[PDB]
Amino acid sequence: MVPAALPQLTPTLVSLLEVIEPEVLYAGPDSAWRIMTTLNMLGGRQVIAAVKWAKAIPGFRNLHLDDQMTLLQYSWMSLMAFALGWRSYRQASGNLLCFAPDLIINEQRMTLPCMYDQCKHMLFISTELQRLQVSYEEYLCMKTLLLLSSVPKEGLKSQELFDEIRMTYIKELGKAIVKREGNSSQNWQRFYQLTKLLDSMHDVVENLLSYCFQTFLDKSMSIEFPEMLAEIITNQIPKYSNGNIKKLLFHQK
Amino acid sequence: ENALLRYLLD
Ligand SMILES: C[C@@H]1C[C@H]2[C@@H]3CCC4=CC(=O)C=C[C@]4(C)[C@@]3(F)[C@@H](O)C[C@]2(C)[C@@]1(O)C(=O)CO
Repeated sequence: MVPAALPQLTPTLVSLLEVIEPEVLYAGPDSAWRIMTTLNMLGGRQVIAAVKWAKAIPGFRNLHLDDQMTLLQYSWMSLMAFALGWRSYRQASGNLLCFAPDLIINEQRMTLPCMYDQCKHMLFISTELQRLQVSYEEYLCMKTLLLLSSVPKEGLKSQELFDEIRMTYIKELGKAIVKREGNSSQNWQRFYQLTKLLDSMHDVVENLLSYCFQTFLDKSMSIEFPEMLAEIITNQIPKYSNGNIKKLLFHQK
Repeated sequence: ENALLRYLLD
């Protein structure tokens, strides 16, 4: 028994990331066509929550408005897929996609026709967070980095500020790793491993956007998307297809 | 064009 109180915020970026992280949404089917539509409807709500989150990230609102909109359009799938991997990893109940507490997709549904090829890519993130035993603090830092990982080939209007902000979260990820109390050698190796995982998110996202864009465009397929998601995808596609989305990588590849 | 995203961001 303790009184009602808000936990103590400290002067560190990760303490702030923890307070601004949105609460997990509840969603509120045995056919791939129906499952897909349902996932999209959830996704639109999660994306609205993500925009509100990004505006709270120290430095973000100081970027030109066009910069903010572009970063969100380029990175939303990465942010949604990484958070899905996290919820699924933290479920610790086997190969299961935890879209929401009331919307879990088990092995049986993941193997329905038309589902496996898309679910396997989402599951990959989960198994990687699990293999590396990623901590909540590391996850919050990495998730922020995904918002700052895809830029226009021609550069942002607020390029210098963006670079500074990005470096701030790269260091914060380094502090989250150090905090686990491994030795110097383990710290170096872990930074390597987590930055490799960040880089691998670009490939995951390419696989997901392929489904996103095709299902959105083929109106005959009758897969529905909410308004917010529809508007973003509508604006993203031209940039994506024109090869304008530059992926920032930690490793040469 | 991006009215919804713009609104949310303002
Ligand atoms: C394979 C793609 C990638 C899928 C997305 C992967 C990331 C995600 C995590 C969520 O917690 C809720 C919705 C989303 C944001 C999503 F799961 C739904 O939107 C449907 C999605 C676009 C997809 O299944 C569709 O193209 C079906 O139309």
